[PDB]
Amino acid sequence: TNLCPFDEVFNATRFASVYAWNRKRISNCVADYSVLYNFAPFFAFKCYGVSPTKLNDLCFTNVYADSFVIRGNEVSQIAPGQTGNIADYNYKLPDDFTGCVIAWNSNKLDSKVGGNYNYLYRLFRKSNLKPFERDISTEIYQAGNKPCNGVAGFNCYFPLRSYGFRPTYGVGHQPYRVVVLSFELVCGP
Amino acid sequence: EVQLVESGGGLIQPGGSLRLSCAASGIIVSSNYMTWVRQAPGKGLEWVSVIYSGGSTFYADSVKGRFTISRDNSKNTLYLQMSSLRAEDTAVYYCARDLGPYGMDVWGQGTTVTVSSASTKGPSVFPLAPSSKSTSGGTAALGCLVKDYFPEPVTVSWNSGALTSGVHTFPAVLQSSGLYSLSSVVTVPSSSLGTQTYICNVNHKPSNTKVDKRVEPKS
Amino acid sequence: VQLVESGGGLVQPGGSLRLSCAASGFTFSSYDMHWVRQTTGKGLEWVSTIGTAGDTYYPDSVKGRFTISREDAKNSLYLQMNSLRAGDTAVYYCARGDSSGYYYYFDYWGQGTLLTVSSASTKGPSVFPLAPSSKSTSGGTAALGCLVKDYFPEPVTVSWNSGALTSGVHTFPAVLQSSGLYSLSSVVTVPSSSLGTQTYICNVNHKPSNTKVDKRVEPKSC
Amino acid sequence: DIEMTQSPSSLSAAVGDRVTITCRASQSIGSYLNWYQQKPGKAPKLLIYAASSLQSGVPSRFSGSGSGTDFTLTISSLQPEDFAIYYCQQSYVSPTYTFGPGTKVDIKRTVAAPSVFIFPPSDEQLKSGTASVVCLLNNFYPREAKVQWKVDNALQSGNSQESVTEQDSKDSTYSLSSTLTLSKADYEKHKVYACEVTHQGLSSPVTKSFNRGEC
Amino acid sequence: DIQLTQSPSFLSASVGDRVTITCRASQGISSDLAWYQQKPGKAPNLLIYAASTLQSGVPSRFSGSGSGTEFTLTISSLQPEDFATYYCQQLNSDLYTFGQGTKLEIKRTVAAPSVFIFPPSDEQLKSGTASVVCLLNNFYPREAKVQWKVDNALQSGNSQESVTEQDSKDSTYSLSSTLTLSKADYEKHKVYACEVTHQGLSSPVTKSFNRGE
Repeated sequence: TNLCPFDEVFNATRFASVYAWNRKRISNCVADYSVLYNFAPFFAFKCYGVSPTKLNDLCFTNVYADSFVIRGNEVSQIAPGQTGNIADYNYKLPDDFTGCVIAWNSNKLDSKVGGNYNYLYRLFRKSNLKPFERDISTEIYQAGNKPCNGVAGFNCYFPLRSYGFRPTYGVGHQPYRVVVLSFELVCGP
Repeated sequence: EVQLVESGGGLIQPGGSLRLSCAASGIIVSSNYMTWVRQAPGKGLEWVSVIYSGGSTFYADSVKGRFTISRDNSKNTLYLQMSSLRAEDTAVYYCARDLGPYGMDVWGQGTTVTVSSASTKGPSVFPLAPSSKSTSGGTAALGCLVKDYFPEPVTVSWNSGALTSGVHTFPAVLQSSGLYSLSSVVTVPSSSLGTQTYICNVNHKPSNTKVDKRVEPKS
Repeated sequence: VQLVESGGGLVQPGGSLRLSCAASGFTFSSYDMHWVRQTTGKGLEWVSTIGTAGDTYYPDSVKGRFTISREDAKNSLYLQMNSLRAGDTAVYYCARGDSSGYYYYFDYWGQGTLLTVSSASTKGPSVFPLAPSSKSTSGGTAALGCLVKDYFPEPVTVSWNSGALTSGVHTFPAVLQSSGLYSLSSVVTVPSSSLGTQTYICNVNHKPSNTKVDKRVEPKSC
Repeated sequence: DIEMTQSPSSLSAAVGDRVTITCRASQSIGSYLNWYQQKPGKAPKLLIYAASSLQSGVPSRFSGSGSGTDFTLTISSLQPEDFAIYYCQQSYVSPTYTFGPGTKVDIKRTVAAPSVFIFPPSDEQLKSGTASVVCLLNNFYPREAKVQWKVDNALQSGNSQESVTEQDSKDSTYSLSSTLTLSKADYEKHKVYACEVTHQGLSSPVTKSFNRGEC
Repeated sequence: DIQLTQSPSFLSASVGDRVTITCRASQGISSDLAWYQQKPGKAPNLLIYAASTLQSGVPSRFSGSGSGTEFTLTISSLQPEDFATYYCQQLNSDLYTFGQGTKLEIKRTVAAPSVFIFPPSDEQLKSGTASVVCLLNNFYPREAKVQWKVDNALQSGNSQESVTEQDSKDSTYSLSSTLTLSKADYEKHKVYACEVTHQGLSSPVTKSFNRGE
């Protein structure tokens, strides 16, 4: 009954930014997770609520795949019960998560001499994000008691900042691609 | 105007508690990153705590489990609560607004927090009189030594402010007994030693002590 | 269900050793295998895991250094250590995993093998007689013993009067010293009137260095 | 890594009583917790899985309860084979499974006192360039006791090691030994040595001291 | 945990020179470093952010550059209002680490110190203590050592030092040292010497006094 494109959600030509993470629905296939096992230069591979070795002997109604790109030292924030900039204002995982998180380095593909300014993350926001929520707004952020009136200046800042990836950076500041698999009550081989 | 004003400093024994307040004008504490940092006497800067505009709080390792950071939107104020204090925590504290990669741009005035075994008392003043061994090239140096006082500050002047030339007041030093000491010196031409007036004034506000002591050569 | 371990031993730092685990009583290829180690000061810790589909998983303090493999034909599990450090001494168990619904658990464990790594030198123990005295005598009874120091490796068996006496003979577990050597002691209580009358000889033995020491312990009049 | 804790560290209960041991997690792990039992010198055995389900082939007197960040293991009727060490294990975060420190379940008797003895280094050892002073504590219960070493009435640390035997099966008492190792020159540089013992079975701490040349 | 190091902990220069200060990291920071300035007795001020951008209001004579593990801050034309301490700061994922601190001072020609000695006063002697105090006046630079010799024998403890800051007019320093004892220790010695070693002196200069005078 066909095999869902686990390859295309793992070797896409370009990934999305963390504040605009890309969601793909996977259903009605014979999920052969051998692709995950065969390629293991994985910086992080952690499954919550299910064992990694049992993925082929269990089924769900549908599977969700979320793809984005972050920096290395923020990879630890993609986990339930974790707090931080990315966890609060960019991407939040519920405390009762039942999926897997995969993250691997992409220095060759995403870094560039002089900086890559196509990857953006949200810096200023007023409240924590609800689990599985995305905010793609670009409205000016008010930091004082005077209305911004849609201009940039003191106490009025643009909410997004670019990572600016370049090869001469440290290990922790290099780009890492992250794919999150969410399962809820697709079958294995 | 945009400004930050701090308050809540004083003397606390090693083990008490304190609550420092930072009131802002022109900056909403509920929509910015707020930070508390501190500086020990002649020891550089150090970060203490940070609070986001979502409720998330982060603390330094050396101060974990002892301090708490809170925010009051009604009064628009940032509070730092200190418990289980130690003698190494005496310093000047600052509250600032952080913008992440754009740095901390606005800073407060800074409040002093001093912790010790207390024992507040006044100073002991001694005269340092010129002599033959203190004469060199027509100029002789005299002064007043201040010992065993607590706490800072203290004001030492000469001749009710009539002398402003050649006066050196050195920074205070901690003693093994937890008390302060310093000295104030002045150089005067030798030929005027037997005629000029030498009266040094020491004022300690916390003890409300005022001393006017005459210094004369020893024979 | 039977699991048996083999390969435990002593290796100098920087070595490389293979431990094998054999299984019987169940189908080997339909279950996942795990390797778990236990130390005396840090409790239980998981060090390796292998599944049905040829996938190998390791923690941070093990990545690269250790390897795991399984042969279904012989029902064998192999784990190979390279670049061993002195902090890896522990008792190792091979366990079988299982799942009920979504919950995972290790349902059967093996006997476990001991692994000690250090700069080893098979060396003979030193025995010292701890004699009794009036300060060591209380209520008509005095305590006397033999102390064993600076031996490697385990064990050092101690017996009193060639095994003819067991009344109150207390032995203590050995302790590791900062010099890489061990130490223990044996004590026994004797009647006050028996001080200097009954013959007491502690027969200390040592297997790897084949050292037998028969020292007499006698009280002091002071 | 999820940090797992247990309480109390040591517990002593008589045969027939009900016993409870608590395990706490640093995060909400739901019902993903297992309880293991280990006897001395034996392989661990699985008691409880899924934090409430009892493994087939385990006596029904064991039970488990709790959820979230607090869980509890309960034994309705203690029996001699229940003298063991119990561990709590989390199965939420994979593959890095984490265990707990463990708790030891002992047996209870009447309070008994630590017979204290001291032993100065032998001259034969002194001829070898090392000196070892021995402090012996015999037949004490419970295990919680303090041993302190003093040289010329001065506190000492970093040069003493303690070894304690397991509980006996006849009198159900323990035994402890403390060894203080020093050099011959350091041994001859002082006059007074003392070993202080504090135990809940003693009204006052007992300090036994000796001087060089006395015996 | 990553630490930052300022290489020139102390540094002196004249008005109109060019000065460069370096801050070095351990592993990697990217282009997120902040350069702050602090005058004594006042709150710090922000000069540079993102290692290259100037905060609004900062004079254009400040310029920063760097990426990775080493960063530099350069002042091209010094002014009298630019003598203070400077710090480098970085975030690194919910932490905040500052540098040790680089101090900038004014340079002056070498001036020999003037040495004075003061014995314990009679009032102090009858109060239960006795302090002998040595004074160094109008020297440069700061490096100078003072040794206490009681009865022509070097004494080690019970000594403290206090030094003033740059003078506003002459840009000179001054130092005070105190040795504190009781009646018996002070009286059990006769010769007291304050040996002074400094660059401005061709040979060390020492002054002394006896108890019988």
